[PDB]
Amino acid sequence: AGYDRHITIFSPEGRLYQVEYAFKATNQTNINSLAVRGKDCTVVISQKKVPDKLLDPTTVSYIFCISRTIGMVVNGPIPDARNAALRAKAEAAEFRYKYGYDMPCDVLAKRMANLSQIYTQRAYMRPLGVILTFVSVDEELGPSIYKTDPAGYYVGYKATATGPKQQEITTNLENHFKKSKIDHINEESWEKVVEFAITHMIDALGTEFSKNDLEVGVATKDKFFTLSAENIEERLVAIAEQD
Amino acid sequence: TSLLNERLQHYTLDYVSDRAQHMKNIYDPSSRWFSRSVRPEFPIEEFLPYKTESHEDQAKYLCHVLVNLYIAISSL
Amino acid sequence: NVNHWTNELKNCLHFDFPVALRKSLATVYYYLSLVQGQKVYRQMHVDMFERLVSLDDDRTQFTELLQKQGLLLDHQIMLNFLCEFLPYPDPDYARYELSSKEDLQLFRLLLKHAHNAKPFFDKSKESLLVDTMNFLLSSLAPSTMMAVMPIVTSVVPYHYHIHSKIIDYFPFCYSIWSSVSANVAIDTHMYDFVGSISKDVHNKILSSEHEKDVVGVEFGEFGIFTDDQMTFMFNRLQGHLRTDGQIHSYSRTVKPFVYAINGSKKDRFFEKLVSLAKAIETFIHPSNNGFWTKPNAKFVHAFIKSYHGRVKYEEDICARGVTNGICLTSFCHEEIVEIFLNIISLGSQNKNPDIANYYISCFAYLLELDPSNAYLIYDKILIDLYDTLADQFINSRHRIISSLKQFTRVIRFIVMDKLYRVHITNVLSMLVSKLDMNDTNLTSNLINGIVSIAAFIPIQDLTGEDDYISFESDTLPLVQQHFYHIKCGESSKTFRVDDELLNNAFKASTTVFQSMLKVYVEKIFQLVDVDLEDSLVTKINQTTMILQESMDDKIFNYFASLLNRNFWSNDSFKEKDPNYELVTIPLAALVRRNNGLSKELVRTLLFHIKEQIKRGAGSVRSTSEIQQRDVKLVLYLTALNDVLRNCHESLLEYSDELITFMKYLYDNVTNPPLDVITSIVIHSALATLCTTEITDCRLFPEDSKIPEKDRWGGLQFDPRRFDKQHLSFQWHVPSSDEITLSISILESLSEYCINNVEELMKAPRHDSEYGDMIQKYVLVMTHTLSGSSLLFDPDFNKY
Amino acid sequence: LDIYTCNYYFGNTTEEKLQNPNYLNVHRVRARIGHFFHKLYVFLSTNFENNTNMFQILLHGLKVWFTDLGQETVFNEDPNAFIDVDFLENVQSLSHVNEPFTRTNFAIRANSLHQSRVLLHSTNRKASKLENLLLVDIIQLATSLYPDIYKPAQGTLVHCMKQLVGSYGVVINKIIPSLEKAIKDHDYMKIQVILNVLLIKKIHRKLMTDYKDIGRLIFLLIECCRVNELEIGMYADKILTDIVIGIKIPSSVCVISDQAFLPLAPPDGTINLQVEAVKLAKKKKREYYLSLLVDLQDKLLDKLDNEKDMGWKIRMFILRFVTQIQSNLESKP
Repeated sequence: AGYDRHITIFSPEGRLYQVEYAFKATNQTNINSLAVRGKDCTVVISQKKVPDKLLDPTTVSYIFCISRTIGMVVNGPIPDARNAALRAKAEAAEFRYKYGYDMPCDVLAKRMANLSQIYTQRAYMRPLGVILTFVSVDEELGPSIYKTDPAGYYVGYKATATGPKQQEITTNLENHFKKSKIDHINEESWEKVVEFAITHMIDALGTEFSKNDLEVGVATKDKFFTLSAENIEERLVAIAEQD
Repeated sequence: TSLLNERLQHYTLDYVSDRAQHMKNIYDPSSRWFSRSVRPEFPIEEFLPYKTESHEDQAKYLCHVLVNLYIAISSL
Repeated sequence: NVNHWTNELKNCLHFDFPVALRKSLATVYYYLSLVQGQKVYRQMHVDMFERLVSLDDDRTQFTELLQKQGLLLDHQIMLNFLCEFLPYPDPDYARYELSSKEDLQLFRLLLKHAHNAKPFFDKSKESLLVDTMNFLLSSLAPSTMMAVMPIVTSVVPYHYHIHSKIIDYFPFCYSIWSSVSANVAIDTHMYDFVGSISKDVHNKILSSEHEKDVVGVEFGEFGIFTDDQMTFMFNRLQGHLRTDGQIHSYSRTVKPFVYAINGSKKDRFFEKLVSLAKAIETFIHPSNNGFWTKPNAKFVHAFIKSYHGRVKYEEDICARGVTNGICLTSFCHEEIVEIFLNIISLGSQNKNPDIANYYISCFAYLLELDPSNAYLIYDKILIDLYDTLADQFINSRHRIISSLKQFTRVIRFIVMDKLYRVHITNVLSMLVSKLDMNDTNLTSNLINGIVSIAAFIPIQDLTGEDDYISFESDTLPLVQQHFYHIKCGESSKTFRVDDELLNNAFKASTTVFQSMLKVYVEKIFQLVDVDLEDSLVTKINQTTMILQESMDDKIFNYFASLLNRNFWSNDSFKEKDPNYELVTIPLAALVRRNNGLSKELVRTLLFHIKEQIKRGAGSVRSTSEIQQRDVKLVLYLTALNDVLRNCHESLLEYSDELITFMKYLYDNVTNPPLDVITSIVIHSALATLCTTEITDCRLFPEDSKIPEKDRWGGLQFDPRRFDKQHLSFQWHVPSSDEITLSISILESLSEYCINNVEELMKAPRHDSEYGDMIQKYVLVMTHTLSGSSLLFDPDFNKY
Repeated sequence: LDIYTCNYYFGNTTEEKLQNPNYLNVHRVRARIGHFFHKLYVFLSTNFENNTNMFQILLHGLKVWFTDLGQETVFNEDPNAFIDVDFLENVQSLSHVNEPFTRTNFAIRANSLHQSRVLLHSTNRKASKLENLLLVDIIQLATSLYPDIYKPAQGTLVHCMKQLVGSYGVVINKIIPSLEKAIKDHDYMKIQVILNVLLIKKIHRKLMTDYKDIGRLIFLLIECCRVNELEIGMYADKILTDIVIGIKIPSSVCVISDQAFLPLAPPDGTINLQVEAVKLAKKKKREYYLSLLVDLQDKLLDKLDNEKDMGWKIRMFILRFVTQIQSNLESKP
């Protein structure tokens, strides 16, 4: 009867009800993220929220290392994020083996978006409640930022933001690439690009951060790594001593 | 002229020029201009923030209607 | 031309005119309807007649007054037509054949018209009755069955004479009936007859003239019916509900049974009705659906409409001195509830929601009879409801939605009985908090409850500062004790409480209104982001606007600083495409009631709109969609539209600051989907100056227009509900000052548009940010013509 | 004169209004807006023929300027900030119980009565020279070739014949001439559009009453029964077939009990000669009509007998002389 609301088929106005709902799930964690390009780096800041005093912060991560070169940050319930990360960590190991070069950021995204699409067209499987933000310093394109969503869509961003207060963060960035009229952040060392990414997020969220409320991922050529508890405090200390 | 006034007499529409006694008349069975047996508990037109048309004016119109309706029905 | 005037006449019935002229008008339309030989819009003429002879034109009955005023109509003309529908020999000429719509549809009209002019057949032509039957009867044969029967039921007048009465003809109906088995093609006429005739005898016996030449028609045990005649119709109705499902519109099929009850000799009848409920019992059960579940429902409703129907016609007559022992007693109302209570309770749980809304709607009809039994119903409905809010039905969907419908179709009545009313604050602040964001349906059925409680209750602090107060300590403890009592088998008659304690509970119960609206507003802003749509978006705005009008200034002035507060500081307009309606409109309805709130609300919408424009909103072009970086600017702009529209004369203060802001909004901001919005600002401000409308809707006026504070059930039953000092409506009437600013604007925006457009007639065909701007000025021009529409005169060109 | 009365501000037809500066001020402004809409229409059909978005916004600015006169009918029913009369009635009204309403309801009920007294005022009028100029424009638009334009214009010209007098006449005496043209100018999609017009409820209806013009029209829809190239001719057959099913005429003396008009017979002496005069004109108006059909009857049998072979829309004729050489109320066999 009224069961085009429960599976991935067409409503009478060409809508996929189940996908639109799937999107609504990506906020359910209540973490916000943003990503930026440098002259030759890429940066992803996500929030870390550890409410339970019984937790171990070190195990709480929405930032996944997918390959040597490629980083991914998810907005969405943890279970679904891992289902995606594990599948990417493996589509990219397979890619290297079959084809002989490291797997490139935008290709991994097209492949997860293609996947995210099948879910969108098959009755029996459900999409995932995640929005995967992929970063790297791809050997041909430079700093890359590619985002895929439960809809099956992917596209590449100068910078981007995702989650609950997504549009407050997004509109801050828009007003700083209208102003430098480019496609990136003209700073050499990634450190200053991380400071900038934290700055323009404090500005947009109207709250300060401590070394414990942030997760930072960084991509330079030949490496993608995450910043430790302390590697961030240093970044924060430097923001505070100029602002 | 007053050709109007003799048509009202046949249509029983020659109303008492004063509203006071007309609105008493209209509900009086033994009156010439009996119209309703029950007074509306909620007389909506009085709650309007302006003056409605004259009860006389209502009659002047209902007449041009009745007369023209008469012509209309008898011509075919 | 005929058809035109026949309409301007229709338009004239809205005021009054002499019964001596109705005598005339009716006569015109009776004979007019029956024309032959040309194109005729009959439906219209039969409708003039039917409205001229209306039997309830505001409690007045014009068929009585027209009988008394000497109206008499020819029956030969009517019967002569309805008889062309008989087999005319020589097929080459027969013009009318049933079966083929176009024909059956005329026949159904004549028949309807006749029913209308049945009472104006000469009561005095003694041999009009007998003559007419002795003719139709000889015409009856299998091939006529279909056209004769209906005729009889609508062209023969209910006469009653010394020698020949119409009930003389009954033994012949129970000759056809009782010879074929249940056949709706037949029965429907028999019930229509012996019923509209039983209704007649009853009507006539009371008050008026107990005669019509014969009070020689005795009532007794079973209406005008033999012992065996009644017995037969009972087993036939049982046949219908249990075996052959042969009935249509049941209102008609129930009459005979209702109007055969005799207040002083029921007993023998109720004995027959009870065994008919005990038969029917199983077929109503929620898990016995079949061909019958419709008939049983459409009947148990049709019967309790057509009983309450009668009662409220007799109680209108014992407001005329005349009891009559035929009348329905306090003890019939009792045994009616005894019968149909399990039956009604089973049906309301039925799997079909339509077939349930029938059984559920019967509670309201029974409660109006204020029977001694009243408690039995309030007892069920309140347990079923309190169980549901305590999630004891969580496994069963229907019980939850069902017992919320039971309770809604009965809220207005609970606000009265001085015991139950206590529960109503609790049950409300419980519904509000249980408003789900995932279950569209549960929410629609909760708003139903929430709006009904608000429609018949004043949101008011009724405490004289009495110290014991508080909701706990004083209300909750009692509510729980009543419920414990009710749950353990005991009823509310056995429930004893001090008139002191129960009035503490009631007054202390009116405190929670504040802490509960903070939770309703919260639940609204959560709903701004849901794919609930349309029907239910509206209904929710009714609940927010009704809740406002049932509010005293103490509470309202709180509600206002709570919309104001939450409208600005909110994290609630994210998701794609929001329902702004749910929050902008409830603001406008604050300004309706308190124009003073506008001076500052508007100036804050403008220094917040200029803010959003200045930081890039509506910078990025797109037809088709509203950009999500705009969503904020669009909120403030919808609010400004919805809230100017209800500003009225308070807009005179900041006149110049508006116009100059409107010109700013059109200089900047170009974007086809935003221009359909910004161009509405001009309308919502021209309409608000010169449109003549209401302004006050409060349940109770001023804060002080004291009927006292025994003022709950909104006067909905008190006869003072409509004396003029209560209904002291406010109304906005356009003053010479407003019309004058009204016009200042019209010419100032009218020029602004025509200039900026006569400018762009140095044509850039490319731009496309050109066709965007011309569309803009033509929309602003357009909405400048509307709203500002009340100042124009159709006729001006004649003069 | 006036029986509706709605607080028109400028006094209820007293021409308390004519002696009001504020009232010549107001209409002198709607005149400018009118003459400006034409200024813009000619400026667009000349500079921007290939645009739909522009012409839609203008066609709504005219649906307004022509209608929102006494009242407000577009925007009439958007949920606004008033409680709905129909909603509240459901909540409060029990049946068999006279108006058990709370104060809140009585107040909308009353507001609802004012608002209906406004809409009562018949806005129907005589075309205002400029109003005729804009109704001619609205036709060249419902006669345009873009469905994104001709479809709203047609819907917009219908809200405009509700508002003007014998405006149907203005429309036909523009259609037919510019359809006869679009046929000798060949396979035009302007023919496809003109046919779409002739199927509008309000027009297709007034067609079975236009005895003058339906002469010329049937012969045009016939020439049209050649898909020289399009959906035409399929539409011309549906239309010519729709036509056979309307029309006729009633001679027959309303078998009326003369008591259908007597009770309302005015004292007026023979100032009811008028009645026996009308009886006579509505009797040669009729006899002229009846002859126009016989003229059309014989002028077709011409194109059926004389046209060696037209093919199988040989059918319209027969399907029609039939509902005619056997109607009665006249009809000379």
